[PDB]
Amino acid sequence: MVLVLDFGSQYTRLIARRLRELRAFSLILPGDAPLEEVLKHRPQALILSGGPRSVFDPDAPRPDPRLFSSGLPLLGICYGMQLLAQELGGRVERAGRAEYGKALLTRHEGPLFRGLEGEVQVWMSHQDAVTAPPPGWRVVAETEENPVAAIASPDGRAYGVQFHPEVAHTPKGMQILENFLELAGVKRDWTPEHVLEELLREVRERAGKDRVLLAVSGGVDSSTLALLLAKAGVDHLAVFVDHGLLRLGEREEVEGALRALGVNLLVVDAKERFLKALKGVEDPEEKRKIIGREFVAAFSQVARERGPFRFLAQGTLYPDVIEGGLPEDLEFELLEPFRLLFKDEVRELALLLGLPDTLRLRHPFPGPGLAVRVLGEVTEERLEILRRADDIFTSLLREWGLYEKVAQALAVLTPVGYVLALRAVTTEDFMTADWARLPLEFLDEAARRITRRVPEIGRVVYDLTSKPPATIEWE
Amino acid sequence: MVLVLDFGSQYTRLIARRLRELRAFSLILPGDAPLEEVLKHRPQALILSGGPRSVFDPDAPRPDPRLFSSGLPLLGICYGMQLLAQELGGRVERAGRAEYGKALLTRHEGPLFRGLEGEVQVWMSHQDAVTAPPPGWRVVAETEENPVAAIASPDGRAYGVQFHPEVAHTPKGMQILENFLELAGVKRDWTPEHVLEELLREVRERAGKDRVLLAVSGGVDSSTLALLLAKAGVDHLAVFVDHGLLRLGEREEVEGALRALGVNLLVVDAKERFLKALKGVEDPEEKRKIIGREFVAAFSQVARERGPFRFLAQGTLYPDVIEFELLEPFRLLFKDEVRELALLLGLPDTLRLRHPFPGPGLAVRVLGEVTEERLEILRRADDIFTSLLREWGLYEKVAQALAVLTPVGYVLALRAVTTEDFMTADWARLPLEFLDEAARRITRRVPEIGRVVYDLTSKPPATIEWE
Ligand SMILES: O=c1[nH]c(=O)c2[nH+]cn([C@@H]3O[C@H](COP(=O)(O)O)[C@@H](O)[C@H]3O)c2[nH]1
Ligand SMILES: O=c1[nH]c(=O)c2[nH+]cn([C@@H]3O[C@H](COP(=O)(O)O)[C@@H](O)[C@H]3O)c2[nH]1
Repeated sequence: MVLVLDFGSQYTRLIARRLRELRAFSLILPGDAPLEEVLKHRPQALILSGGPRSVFDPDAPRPDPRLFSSGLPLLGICYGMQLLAQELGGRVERAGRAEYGKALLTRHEGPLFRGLEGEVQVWMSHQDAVTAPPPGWRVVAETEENPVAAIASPDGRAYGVQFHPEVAHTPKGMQILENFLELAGVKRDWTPEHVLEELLREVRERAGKDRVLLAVSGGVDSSTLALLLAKAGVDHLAVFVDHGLLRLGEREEVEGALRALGVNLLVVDAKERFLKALKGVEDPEEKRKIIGREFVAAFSQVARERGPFRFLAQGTLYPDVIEGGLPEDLEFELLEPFRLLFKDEVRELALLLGLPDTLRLRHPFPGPGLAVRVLGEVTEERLEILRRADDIFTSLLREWGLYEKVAQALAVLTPVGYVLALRAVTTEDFMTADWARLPLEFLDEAARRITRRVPEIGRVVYDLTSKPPATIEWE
Repeated sequence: MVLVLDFGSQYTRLIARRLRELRAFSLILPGDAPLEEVLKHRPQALILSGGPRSVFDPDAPRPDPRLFSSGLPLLGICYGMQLLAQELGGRVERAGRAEYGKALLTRHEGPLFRGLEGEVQVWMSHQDAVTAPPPGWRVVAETEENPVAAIASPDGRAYGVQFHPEVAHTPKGMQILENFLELAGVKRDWTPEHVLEELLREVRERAGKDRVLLAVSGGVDSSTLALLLAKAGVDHLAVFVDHGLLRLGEREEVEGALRALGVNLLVVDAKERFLKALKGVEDPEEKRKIIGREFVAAFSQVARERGPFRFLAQGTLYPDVIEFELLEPFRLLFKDEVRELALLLGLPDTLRLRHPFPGPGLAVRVLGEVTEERLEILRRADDIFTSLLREWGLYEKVAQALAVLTPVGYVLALRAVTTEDFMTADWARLPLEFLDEAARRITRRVPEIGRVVYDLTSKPPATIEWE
């Protein structure tokens, strides 16, 4: 268990994910947290993230002084390296500006850097500088502008880096993090079989003879949660609400696979209800309000009729922890087996649970579905048009091997006569995303087939906007 | 002057243009024209185009038999090669279906294939087929499935080809047409100075000392016309009607260059008129109608307030051909040829190499009703797109670029195409890195634009403009 002490860096979650990609469990904890707190979990190592403020800024978070006196192997990143320096007898001074930049390490030596030969580009932090490492420590790295890009204690237990190894701009950062783990002798217990073993155990003990209620959307999160309950053999009822806003053929694909795998599934046909409720509504916020409201209604009705249900399982993920509404009279005990996992780790568990690639590798799709993909009132005719265009887009992407090369793809119908907007992005965290640069020949093919097979569509465009400044969905 | 006999081919205008590119004047005439009409222009050579209907089709166009016994060098293309066959003893039979196809000539010999070595890809017509050439002719070309790709007369003055040498899909087609002109001994009098001289003379005589009124829009066409009049010492009143729907700084660039060149220019401020007249209107149709009505009103008023004007000069072009006396000195030219004259008339590249811009201007580029605010948003986005295109050296690599403002809050659609004739058009495959730069610069510098989009639609099925 490696502890990530968060000092505000926008890459903190990233640090935690990289550790797991190196088969080490990672947990995040605010930087300024009592020593008893950071230790109560038995950290095998510690990592001090960076932060947007200078170590000179009084508002900037400070760790527990005792922290540096625990004997725990530790790595300091940017702000973290500077904290480590001044807090131990080294000298840090103001310099540069709070910004990043690519830089080549003109010197990189010692165990922290093995495997890294040739050019070693790093994503340097330009805010301040340690000009003197703690007395007795070694400067194991430099760039042209900074004679001290990394430091290490004489016993090889603590290290500091003036750059971000968890970021893509430091292509060899993973190896550096891997060297650190190897150095701190961190056990690599974070494997999928280990996770599965634990979750089944837990879910069985907790659920007991009782029955679990769960909502299923088609997404891989809830699907894997369903498979978990079934495989664990706990009594449960998975509820799939067909709001009639799903992609072409989605309901059948989902119901067929989950049932074949053994989940007690109940499909609710609420298409008419949702469409009715959505009549004349353009405001995307209102659409979501209405969708959320119709959904909690049909779901509660099911819970009551098929009840009682002692537990309500949810697919809460670690990102949710680190930051609809059921009727008050409906009381449930929460079962959240994935609360310490990242989305991709659940996709891995799905593999061990027997979920087929058809569903295990599909892209995320929103709760309000196609309703947020028609700019304007949602009508049955508009959905029929968007469903068709969307289907053709997804199929071409799969045909040309491009589907697995984007994090998400979608089509948006814009009434004029219709203009269809194709949209695909690349992202890890869905919180910053770049427009996907699909081949021009592919875009031409997608546009010709759409206007060809869906004559109501008179023009096709491709969204060139990243996030920031724009959202992934158009509304 | 080479004559093109039109038998219906969608590539007929292309044939005419290629010849000009080969410095030979060219004119088009219906394929079923009287021999007398065909010969009054004293053509040095004739070219029979292709056509959609079979030579067996009774309603299909027929030439004047005598035309084949006129002693003039001729080239029959597809449907044209068929006529050439049957009308002279050869045999032509039904085959395949009216469609085209790329094919390699398995053999190509003769002065018609002079210089076309290596492989020769042609765009073959699959509608019927010459199975036997006229007696005495030589099948100087073949393909895999078709033994008679091209035929040549024994006198080496007539030729037929089962492919379209005028289309890009026949890469070396221009060389074949060049070889035929050489054979035909065609003189190359189609040069810019000859055109300018001829045009200065005419304009001068036709107008004499009367008053000729012409409208300048900003387009290289109107501008060149204005410069032609001035250069010819003709008395004119160039009228530039600023409807307030132009591109950033367009008016200042046009009046400054035209005045500096000697054009008697009068710019009319009608910004308000057009703006007020367009309030609340969204129908693309109405906009154009409204804009047109307002322009005439504005133009008519100056025609009177400063009349009388015997002549009304217009920049009518050949493709067009294909209380006022009209003076159209360009009706036999293509736009590109007018750009060439504009060079000789000393027009600066800044206005001489600009992409076309519609009369309704930005009014047809606002998906919805036009307003001053929306216009300002669009004008700044449009400006940025143009500038980036010029900076990257892409502006000259596309036939037209434009931006459409879609009120949603605004989504902006970038749109560029490549075209020969604006009557077909492909969406321009701009570099991905470039579109990224364009999208970021726009949302950054024009905050009201929250999303930038790129149009992937060709013509057909869609129009170049969004309305
Ligand atoms: O379950 C959902 N209900 C919603 O209302 C919703 N809105 C956006 N999304 C998804 O979240 C990610 C980010 O989309 P945005 O950049 O537009 O916020 C993308 O993956 C979106 O598909 C939703 N998911
Ligand atoms: O003078 C003009 N007045 C107009 O109303 C107009 N509408 C379209 N265009 C131009 O004509 C070409 C083809 O545009 P479309 O494929 O949308 O018809 C393109 O070059 C268009 O810019 C216009 N020019």
